[PDB]
Amino acid sequence: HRIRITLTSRNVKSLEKVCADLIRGAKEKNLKVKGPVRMPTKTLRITTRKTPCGEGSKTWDRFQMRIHKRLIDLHSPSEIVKQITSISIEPGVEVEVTIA
Amino acid sequence: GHQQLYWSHPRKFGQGSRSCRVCSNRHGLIRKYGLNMCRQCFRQYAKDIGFIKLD
Amino acid sequence: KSYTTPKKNKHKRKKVKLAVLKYYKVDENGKISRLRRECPSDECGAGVFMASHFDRHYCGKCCLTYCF
Amino acid sequence: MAVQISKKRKFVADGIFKAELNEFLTRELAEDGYSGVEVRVTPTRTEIIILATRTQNVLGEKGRRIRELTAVVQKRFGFPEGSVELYAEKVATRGLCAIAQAESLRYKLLGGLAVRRACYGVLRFIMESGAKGCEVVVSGKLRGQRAKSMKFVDGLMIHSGDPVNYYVDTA
Amino acid sequence: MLMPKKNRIAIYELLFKEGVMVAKKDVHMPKHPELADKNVPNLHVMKAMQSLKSRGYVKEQFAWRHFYWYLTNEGIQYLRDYLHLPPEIVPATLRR
RNA sequence: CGGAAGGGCACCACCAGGAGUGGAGCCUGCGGCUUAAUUUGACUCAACACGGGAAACCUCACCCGGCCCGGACACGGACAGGAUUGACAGAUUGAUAGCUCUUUCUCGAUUCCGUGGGUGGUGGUGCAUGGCCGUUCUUAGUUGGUGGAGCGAUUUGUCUGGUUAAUUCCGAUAACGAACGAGACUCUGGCAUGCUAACUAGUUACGCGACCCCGGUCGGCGUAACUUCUUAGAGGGACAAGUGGCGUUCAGCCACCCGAGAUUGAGCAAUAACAGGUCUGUGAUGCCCUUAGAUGUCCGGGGCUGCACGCGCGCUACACUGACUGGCUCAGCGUGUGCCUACCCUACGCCGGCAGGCGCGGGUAACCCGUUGAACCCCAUUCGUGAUGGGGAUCGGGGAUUGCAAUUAUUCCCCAUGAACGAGGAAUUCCCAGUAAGUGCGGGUCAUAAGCUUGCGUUGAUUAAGUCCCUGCCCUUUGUACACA
Repeated sequence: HRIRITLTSRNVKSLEKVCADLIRGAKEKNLKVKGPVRMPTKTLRITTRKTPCGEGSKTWDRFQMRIHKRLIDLHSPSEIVKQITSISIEPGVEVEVTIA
Repeated sequence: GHQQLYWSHPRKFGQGSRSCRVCSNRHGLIRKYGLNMCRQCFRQYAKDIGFIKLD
Repeated sequence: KSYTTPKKNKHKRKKVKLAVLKYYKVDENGKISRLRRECPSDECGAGVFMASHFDRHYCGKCCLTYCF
Repeated sequence: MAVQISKKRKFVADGIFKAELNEFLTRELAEDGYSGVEVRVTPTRTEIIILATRTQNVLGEKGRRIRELTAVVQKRFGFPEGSVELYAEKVATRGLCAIAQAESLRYKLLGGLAVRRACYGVLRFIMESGAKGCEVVVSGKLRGQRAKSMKFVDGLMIHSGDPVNYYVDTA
Repeated sequence: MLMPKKNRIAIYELLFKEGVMVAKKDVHMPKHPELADKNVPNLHVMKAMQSLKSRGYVKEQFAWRHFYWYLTNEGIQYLRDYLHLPPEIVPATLRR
């Protein structure tokens, strides 16, 4: 009954639109909903030299990937979860649902 | 024979085991987060794998 | 380019015309004589023959040395 | 899952999966108007859609080539049988797709047309397609051994700042 | 080019049931990722389907590490003469 | 372009300074030398801890050697009475490479022998090129259409003046309408007890437990409210907005109140150009060269580190502001079990001084490391100006880890040896706010691995709010016998 849903997406507004969409979908069925827990993000720092050879001035890149994760807790069996999670999903968001 | 001297060198460690997955060179390899690809090929595909130069 | 040390030639493989004719000796009766041995190896029961070297017998491809 | 790698390695491996496919279809479907791919992640179903200009020319002999492209993903990436499927979809306003026009200019140069005359023929098509401006540069050696750089530019076209990442497309 | 006949008639059969098959560009590899059941050394098989191209029965494509062998319409009839298979059976990409 | 003039600007310039280098040791790269090879690219800014190049093999492109075709394909034979493959032995050898000499077994149209031919090349050519990067140029500059001028190259717009970091605007005006760039825009920082939310984050209360004399503490234990401390999302907030002055009173500028900010930092960045660098990044490549006794593949060893000398970036000291011995007490960026991949980060409990060795678990990661018990800092001894307990170069002996392999000491630990160096000449580098400087911690290269580099965090200032004096940059005028300027 204590089901965890993991919301990971690279885009900020692709994750933000689906994190509130599951709130709208679940509140129609009117069960116990926990709020979306905002946990600190992970950013991917890569710094490489711009010149393909070793000639010229020393300049460096700043290549980044910020990844965000949101956790929403549901107090429901898996029948309700399997219905809503198939509606309005976009490939930028990777959704992991844990029954336990 | 000839099979005993062709790939008898141990290549389970070091910089000779790893090479780029596009250029197959042994320099500038980004082993970080298991890209296993050189820095030079990292650039033209940086948008493709997904890094953005944000700051 | 030019080299000082002479090269190494290719090994001459001993091509034998009618090479199977020496394994058996034909007899006018209803029998066949096998001068060579029969290898007890698992991969080859009794058909594959073995080398008759100058020093001792040996079965070639199976890499199994036998001594008298 | 089996090896259960971290989420740091999960999104890194997805990017290389996208990047290797992007190198692949550029080298194989450029003659029939390849314009990009898009993955649709679903449980046990991996839908990847080939956004192509000429949808007629990519399906081939009764959809043989699309079925050929399915078997490539099955074997190189080790996906289970029936787990990944491919579709070809039409690209709206294909004149505004630079990678679709880059191979169009590439084949006009390769067909034997003049360097200049191939360049004008694309440019009045893309303003006919509704573009505010463009920049076309052909490098290399022209009319001799010495290298010359062409620059035949018209219209509104910016370079600097944030908007260049989504207001222009470069091939 | 003496990788023995036990290793041949499988890979044309392998190239028949799927018209295209993959291979990691790596000479020093005893096996295949796709064909992990048989020994089938990688370096000899690299010389197998390039000889298919050498008369012109197969195409070639590359993705950073990988030889891709798309069978041409000439290649089906070569497989019918070499393997003596009936003309009714078709590759999986020719069936829908 | 001017050692011509007038304006404006810059710590890759100065002023006033700070830390330094050059002075000593050591590390690293280059030149030179030498070697079989000490592979090579790069030589003012814009080469010299730069090719992410911290080379035992590989990397390696070099040398000494030794094997193989991985010469596909098309064509002439040779061929199943066999075209042709591997093989344990004796010497060969570096390897038990059938690689070769003797000597036979073995596979079976695949093959081998010649010609075209293709492949391979870290072979040459960046003064043939693609692509990428750097520099001109961090400056504010650059261009079209129409109209005007001149036969014309060209010019007006793109400006006399004011203002600005800005071709930033105001204002004039044979110029007008416009376009790139700057600005604008993206990320970060900072202020909101206002909104959303948290049992992988905590706070407050209840009830205990332990201790001390009702109260106090506990990373000791379970509960209900909350986001003040933890996180990230939507909004807000700052605009020269208000005031006093300067200014055509326009553009705008200075000061002050109020307010977390009355200039945070970085990204992006225009036209044209170098014959700048990269073919040794490529299954990017034109052309030239080799291709079977190969400039192709692979294996053993060496080398790229070699040392009369010079130079460049750096680390450690020359001490008492300190060295040593104890005790005390604080961080944030991050990262961590691999498609091939054979290799992760660590709690806790034992053995050994230590390097390290052995057991169990946790963590695919707000969960475990971790509350990251960091240096620095603070307190208390010894030393006593002594090349001294500064300093740790050189060097001897021993013990451990990774690796198939450490000798030319791979690294780590213990004892011992204890050099120069007493604040560094000519000359030269960087910087004005959490900045410099001091100091440690993450990531890269890593099997073994930071004197480098990339970020983070701690302690934390002196000086200056100006200038063209030098070095240079942007306009206007002027002159030229320069135009590869």
